[PDB]
Amino acid sequence: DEIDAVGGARFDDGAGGDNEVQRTMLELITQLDGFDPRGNIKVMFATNRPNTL
Amino acid sequence: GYDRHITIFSPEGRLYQVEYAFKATNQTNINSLAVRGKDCTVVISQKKVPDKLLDPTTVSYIFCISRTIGMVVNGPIPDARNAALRAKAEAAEFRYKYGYDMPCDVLAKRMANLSQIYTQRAYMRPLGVILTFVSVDEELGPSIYKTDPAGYYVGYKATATGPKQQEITTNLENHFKKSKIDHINEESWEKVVEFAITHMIDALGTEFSKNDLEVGVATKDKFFTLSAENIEERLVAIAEQ
Amino acid sequence: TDRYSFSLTTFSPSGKLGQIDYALTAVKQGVTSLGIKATNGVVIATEKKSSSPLAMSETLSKVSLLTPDIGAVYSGMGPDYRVLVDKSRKVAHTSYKRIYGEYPPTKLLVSEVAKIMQEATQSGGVRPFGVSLLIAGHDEFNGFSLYQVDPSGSYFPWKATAIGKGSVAAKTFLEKRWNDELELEDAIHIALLTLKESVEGEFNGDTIELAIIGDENPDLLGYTGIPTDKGPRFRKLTSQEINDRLEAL
Amino acid sequence: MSRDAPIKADKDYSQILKEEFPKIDSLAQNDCNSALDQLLVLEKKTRQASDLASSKEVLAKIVDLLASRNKWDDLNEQLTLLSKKHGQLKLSIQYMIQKVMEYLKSSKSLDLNTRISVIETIRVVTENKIFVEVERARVTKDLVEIK
Amino acid sequence: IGTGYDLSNSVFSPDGRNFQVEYAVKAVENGTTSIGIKCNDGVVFAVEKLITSKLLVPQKNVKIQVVDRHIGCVYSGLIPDGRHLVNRGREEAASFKKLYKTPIPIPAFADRLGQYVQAHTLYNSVRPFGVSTIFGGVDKNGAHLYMLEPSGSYWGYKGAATGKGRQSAKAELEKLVDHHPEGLSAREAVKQAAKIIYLAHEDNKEKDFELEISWCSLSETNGLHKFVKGDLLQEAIDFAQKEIN
Amino acid sequence: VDEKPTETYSDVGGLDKQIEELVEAIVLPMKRADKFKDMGIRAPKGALMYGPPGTGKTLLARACAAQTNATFLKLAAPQLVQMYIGEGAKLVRDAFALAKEKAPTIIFIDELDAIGTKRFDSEKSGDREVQRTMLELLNQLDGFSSDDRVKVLAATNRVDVLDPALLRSGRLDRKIEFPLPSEDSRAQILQIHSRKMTTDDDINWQELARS
Amino acid sequence: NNYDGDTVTFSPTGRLFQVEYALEAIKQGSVTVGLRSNTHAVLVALKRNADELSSYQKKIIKCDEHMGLSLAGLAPDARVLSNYLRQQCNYSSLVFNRKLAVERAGHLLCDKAQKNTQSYGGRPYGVGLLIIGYDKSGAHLLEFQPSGNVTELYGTAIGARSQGAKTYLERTLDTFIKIDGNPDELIKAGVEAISQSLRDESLTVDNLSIAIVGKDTPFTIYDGEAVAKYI
Amino acid sequence: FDAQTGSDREVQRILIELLTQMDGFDQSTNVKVIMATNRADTLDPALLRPGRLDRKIEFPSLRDRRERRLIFGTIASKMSLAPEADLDSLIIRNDSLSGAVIAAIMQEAGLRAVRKNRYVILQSDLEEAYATQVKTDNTVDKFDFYK
Amino acid sequence: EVIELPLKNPEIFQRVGIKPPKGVLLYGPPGTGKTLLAKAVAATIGANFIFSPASGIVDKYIGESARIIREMFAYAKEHEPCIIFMDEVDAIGGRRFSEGTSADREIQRTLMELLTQMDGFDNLGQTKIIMATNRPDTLDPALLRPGRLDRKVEIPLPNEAGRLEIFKIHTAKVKKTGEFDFEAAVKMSDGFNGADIRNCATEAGFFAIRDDRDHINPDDLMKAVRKVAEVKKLEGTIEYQK
Ligand SMILES: Nc1ncnc2c1ncn2[C@@H]1O[C@H](COP(=O)(O)OP(=O)(O)OP(=O)(O)O)[C@@H](O)[C@H]1O
Ligand SMILES: Nc1ncnc2c1ncn2[C@@H]1O[C@H](COP(=O)(O)OP(=O)(O)OP(=O)(O)O)[C@@H](O)[C@H]1O
Ligand SMILES: [Mg+2]
Ligand SMILES: [Mg+2]
Repeated sequence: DEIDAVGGARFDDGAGGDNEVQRTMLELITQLDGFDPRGNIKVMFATNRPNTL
Repeated sequence: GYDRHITIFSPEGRLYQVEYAFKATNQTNINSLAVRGKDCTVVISQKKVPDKLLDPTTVSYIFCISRTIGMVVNGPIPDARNAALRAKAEAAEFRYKYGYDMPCDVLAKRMANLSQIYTQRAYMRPLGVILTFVSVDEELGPSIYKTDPAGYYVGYKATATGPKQQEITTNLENHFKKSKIDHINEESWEKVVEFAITHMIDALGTEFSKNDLEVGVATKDKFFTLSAENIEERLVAIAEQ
Repeated sequence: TDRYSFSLTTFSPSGKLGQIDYALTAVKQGVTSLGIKATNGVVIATEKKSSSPLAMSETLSKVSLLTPDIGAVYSGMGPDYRVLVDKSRKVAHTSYKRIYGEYPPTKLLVSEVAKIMQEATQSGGVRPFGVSLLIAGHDEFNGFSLYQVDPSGSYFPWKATAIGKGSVAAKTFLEKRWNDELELEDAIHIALLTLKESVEGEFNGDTIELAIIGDENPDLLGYTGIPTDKGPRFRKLTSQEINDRLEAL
Repeated sequence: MSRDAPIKADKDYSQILKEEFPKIDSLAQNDCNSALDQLLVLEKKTRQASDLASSKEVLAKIVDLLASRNKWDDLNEQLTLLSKKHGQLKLSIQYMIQKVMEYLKSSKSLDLNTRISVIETIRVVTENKIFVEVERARVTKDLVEIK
Repeated sequence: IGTGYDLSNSVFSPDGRNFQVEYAVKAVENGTTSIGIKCNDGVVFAVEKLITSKLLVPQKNVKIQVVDRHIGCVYSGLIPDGRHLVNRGREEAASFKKLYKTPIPIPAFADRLGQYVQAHTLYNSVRPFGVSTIFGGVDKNGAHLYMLEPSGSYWGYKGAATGKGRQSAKAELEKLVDHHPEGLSAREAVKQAAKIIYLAHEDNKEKDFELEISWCSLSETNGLHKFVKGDLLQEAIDFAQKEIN
Repeated sequence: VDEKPTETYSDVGGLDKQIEELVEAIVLPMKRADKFKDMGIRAPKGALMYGPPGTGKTLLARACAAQTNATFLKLAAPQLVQMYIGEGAKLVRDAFALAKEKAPTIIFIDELDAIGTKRFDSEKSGDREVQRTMLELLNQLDGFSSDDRVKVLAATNRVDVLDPALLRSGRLDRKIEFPLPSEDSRAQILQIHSRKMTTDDDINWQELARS
Repeated sequence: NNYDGDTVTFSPTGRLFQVEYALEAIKQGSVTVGLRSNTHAVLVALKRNADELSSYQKKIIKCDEHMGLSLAGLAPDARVLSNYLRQQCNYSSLVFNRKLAVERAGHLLCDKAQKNTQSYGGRPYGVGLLIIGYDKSGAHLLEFQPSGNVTELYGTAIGARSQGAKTYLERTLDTFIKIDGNPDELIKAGVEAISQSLRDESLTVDNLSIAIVGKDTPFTIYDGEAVAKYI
Repeated sequence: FDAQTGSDREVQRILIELLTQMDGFDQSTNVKVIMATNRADTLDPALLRPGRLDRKIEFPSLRDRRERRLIFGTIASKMSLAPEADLDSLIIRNDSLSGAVIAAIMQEAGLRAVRKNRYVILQSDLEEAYATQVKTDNTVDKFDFYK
Repeated sequence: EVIELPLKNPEIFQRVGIKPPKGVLLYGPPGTGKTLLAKAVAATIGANFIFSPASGIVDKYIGESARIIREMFAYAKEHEPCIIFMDEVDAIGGRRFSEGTSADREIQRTLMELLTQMDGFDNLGQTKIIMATNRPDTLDPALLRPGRLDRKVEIPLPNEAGRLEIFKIHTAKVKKTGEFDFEAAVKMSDGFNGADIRNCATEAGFFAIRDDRDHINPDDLMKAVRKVAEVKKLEGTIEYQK
């Protein structure tokens, strides 16, 4: 549910970087295709903005 | 969020947009060293030519803007030709409306104003080039004026440009301290070409062959560029020094 | 093309005009300059500054003549001064030397260059100029007068003031040393003394550009024999002449 | 310094110049500066071995100069000039210069000449502190003896 | 660092670079191979023109357009954008022809286009061109050959190349200039343009192609730009087959 | 590795040139390790695969696993980052230490934006947890460690955002670009998925490729 | 992402996206099929009503006394460019007494669409025309892409399900070029071409709009009961 | 303090423990803890209130010209200097230069002397060496359009 | 001047009456050989050579991480002369922060020790530290500080001379037909660094796997220089140094 949090598009900014938000997002991505077949797991995303994704 | 994206001021009083131009100038890696002789001005510069397939005659960074005014360009070559075109054009116009050939002093201030306006627009990109205008004037003698993307300029006893120019500035400064005379002296222009080439070989810690040099000298009532054939006769003249 | 017809000076939300505020930061970054108003002259003063010693100071200018009776000296950005000096000479001829045939009074010319200021605190595609000028002069009915034209576009008449990075310390020195009779020669001793405490680099008659708006010199007139006209009142001091008055501290 | 061309050959070339040494001697009589040019033109070769080989010849002319009583000045100026350019190596020259000092001793020149000559030689090794240092104390004790 | 720096082009990025214009070199990267061999007596342009379907009409599309009577202009990248750059230089050239009544020099013409592409990079309101051109011809001062980058950069050339197969082309033109560093014939150079289009077709060996060749030469064409057609074009074709065998 | 499903090179449909460029840098220095020693050149230290998402850079690695039959150390770049101080770094050194043993090796890293970039210097925060685990990655690619029996296969769909020290030929020698399918290659793709479900021969593959 | 808002902003993929977007206006559009022989060109368009009470919208605009164009995009966009083509066809008859070449008319069209896509505050024109005509080198079929790009083909389509139409043309490719002088046969070969771009909509005497131009036939639009022989 | 990690909790305990017993150390013959930090915006103000740390010493990275000449002068008396060198040419160049950078500068000049093979530090060495370890141009570098 | 000499003779430094230098900071754009330069001098000098990644001395454990670092110098003193070599000191020599997290504040505890270990009241005899960094700009101001580290060697991109030398070092080793193309290649290869050169030899060599030639053509060299050049420019340029 609601991945406006943890879904921000990756950018470089020189303040600190978007590192904490994207750390979580990139973990996710790799386990939605594996480097091996994933099991029976259907995933529902629900968002208010598909533009922050 | 928009203060470093058009040429308006920042909370600091600085213009970062204007500043980025100064960080674009030194990305071409082309050095220049320019000294005022006794009755000439000599400017020597590198001519990097990367690939085999470039025709080397065409690669240049010495532009003839008048009979008396040459202009030596450090920074990207698109910005170079647009500053060069605007210069030739203004030189013609001056001749037209005032009846004598344009003196350098005036071209220096004229390209400066155009630089100034370019940082007080919002739709004009400041040209990122440092141009050095070398001349021999009949009222103010041999001069060097260096303009820059902001719109400041000052005269020079000598000046250098490029990313290794901190080094070149050091050699020339020592030279004019020790001697205690503001300009280099030697009567013949040919030999100011020799002194000038030594100071680039010492400073950069590199030797130069004929295709790596491209030399412009403004003497009296004429600007020429030395052919690469004639530049070797100078490279030999350093072997007897 | 041009589509920039919207002002980039806009009201800030707790009040004030943000660009003009910022631009005044850029004034206080630059060199230090001062002016002292006597009873028979005004002196103006500035320090030269270069990239290296390889620059010449001889061809450099920072004090300019706008009319022979009215000079200017700035503290702030070099580029902005350079164009704004030229626009000042231009409006001074075009709007009083073609209309009333002569150079304009100091009050009037000041008022025109504040309106040049004003039309880059406004209009599209422009930011404020980043200088503050002293425009000192002499007219025939308001006497010697010193003004400060600023990035806001206001003017203030002054009797002695300073602008630039050492402005805060300079004016306190000048508040306590001011007096209601000064001669122009006595004015000079104040201005040099103050400008010596704001320099920490080298001090010479070649690195302090000093100008007087004294009294009339017919040796700069260029000609003799019309007694109706009286030569440049403006007179920039050569390096040799300044150096004696430096020793005189 | 070092080069991959004038190792063996140029050592043999200095041996050719030595058969041409009497021509150089005869030329030295007419103008000393004319004779001197050939030995200097040889010392423009970078290589330690050939450097040692060449300079013998320069010291051999420096006996001619020392023999004459108005040519003794010339060698002082030359050695000034040798330090100042670069020499051609900084190993070579410092040894050769001692041989000059040696010659100063055994020449038995006018007292007037000897005094000036030792001052000109010491002026050169004033700021320096390598091999030179040891030498310097060796000619200064001898200069101090005259005074 | 600040966010921005890619939405316009009269921004500079914090490293003094562009964007759009750096992005514009990638628009040019998807283009068709196009080479130019500078021979002593003129220029030979040759261009791979893909037959992308079997429904195209063969030998009725061209990407080699003549400007005046003696300057060929040949482009790769965005093809509509590329015709507009040639179109500007037909107006510019025509203006020159009226004012001074001589065919515009190759160094004069180079100067005229160059400014034009540079001018579009100075505003935030005009899109920088995403084409690279190779153009040259024969004028009174000899033959010259120019490549004009999308950045508004151009230089002299002895061989130039653009598109996808620019990697193989650049490498194959070094060889031809080391065979003949003392110059080569314009008759001959037709056949070499053929050979270096077929070796550069190996990034693009998925499909099939029509080779179009043109030349402007002083000694066979009298210094007027014409198309290589008829029997001569089929000899060059047969040449290329035998080489790639 | 526990054997990742064989795709062969009939399920890496199209993109021939990339398979060619990849096997030269990774598969030949294993098998033909003798021929480069003879040529006196050194083998790569790695390949980088970059392009737009969905072009089967992850596919090509999965293939490569099945084909070389050596130890393939699967790695996901946010797994490496660890909240205990420098235990993220312990993970770098051990994984690579492990690769010395099980040699010859291939480490396949998925993502590289979780070892992020090096540009932070501002007083307020920074994240210097990310930087440290990245700078440890570079010290294993250096000359004192093994690199002649450890290849690193790196795959990412951003390449701009990266710091230059991961980059340069000699940390990641190869810079392989993946484009999107050509007209003919789209056709090749469609026909290799369709073997898994039912078809009829009315289906003209060509029409679909054009679309 | 943020690259899609304007017509000036490249784009990391070498593209500009907005022109890409305008090319999808052609895809959501209805089909028209062109095919030509060596003597007659045919545009076979399928007209589209909204509802039952609705009329059908003209898809073939006669542009001149020897030119006709057909839209497959925005109806307002098609009206702008059609005037511009008439204007330049009439400026050629007036000044040089010359029937405007078909090959030249694709280049005139070309540059009107480029100059609004390079400019700020403009847009691309999201309509593709198939332009037939018979000039001095014979029959021509031009496909105008909203990209600005002009290509000359022996038979093409644009629309929705259009690919299915290119295939009918692709098979029947070596046949139709060789039938000349017999406009009956080309027309039928083009009706069958556009029928493989159906999906329960059919063709009738109010769907099918044919127009031809010949060597021996000036520009004729058949509609009504004049497309009732040629289903 | 984050005040949830053990690393931080252990420093919390130390910081209270030092501070408490600093008050215990009161009214003793001992002079309380002297402590230094090159930073000063990072310190808790609980130390910096009266009755703990009392005397706050300031050290500038600015020096006036009379006070500058003295630092170069003591370090240079420990080394050897040519009678052909002077230290008043050295201090005008900078308007801002902290006392340790003077030390390193003096080192550089004497390091350079080993290269040239010099006992003394001649002013030539000294000047070249001076310009090395200066740097720090980022507002005068190419940014003279603020003056 | 710093590393060989006071080991051999500190009598030289004593003449002048000046202290011997200790502490070298090497900084450069990547692939300039800064790690390489130190690796080479470790086998030559013949003192004990501690090799230390700066990012493997930081533990989880609370100030164990500092315990290691003190020992490292205490080992050094006892094996003197010795050399401590730290690679990539951006890791624990970072900027000051003190608005970070717990992880970054940990770094302050190890850095603060290492700063005092270098100069305190404890003096170092012949213990010499060569640190290497990819940017001197994001190192701590207290570390960087003049006198903390002494000689500040810039490692530049190889000059017009240097390029030829580097190309020759990697090409002598290979089998080849005889390559006289360096006269072209150095000219072409401007804006490169040492690592990319070393890669051009490898790249030329991969064209010869395709030709099945057991010698690298000088033709293969022209291609290599281009293959390296294009990819490099595109994907990101390299750092600039203050
Ligand atoms: N060229 C291809 N041939 C066959 N299948 C392909 C091809 N490209 C991609 N695929 C299929 O598409 C699927 C999804 O793509 P995959 O996740 O592998 O892509 P990637 O570009 O490495 O991505 P990311 O950077 O987003 O992790 C693959 O698992 C594979 O089945
Ligand atoms: N200065 C040089 N002269 C000769 N070879 C060099 C030079 N610089 C680099 N090379 C070659 O390139 C190789 C790779 O460079 P290396 O990994 O040592 O670089 P670095 O600049 O220390 O790296 P990093 O930035 O990752 O710490 C060397 O092992 C050597 O073969
Ligand atoms: Mg992923
Ligand atoms: Mg390292």
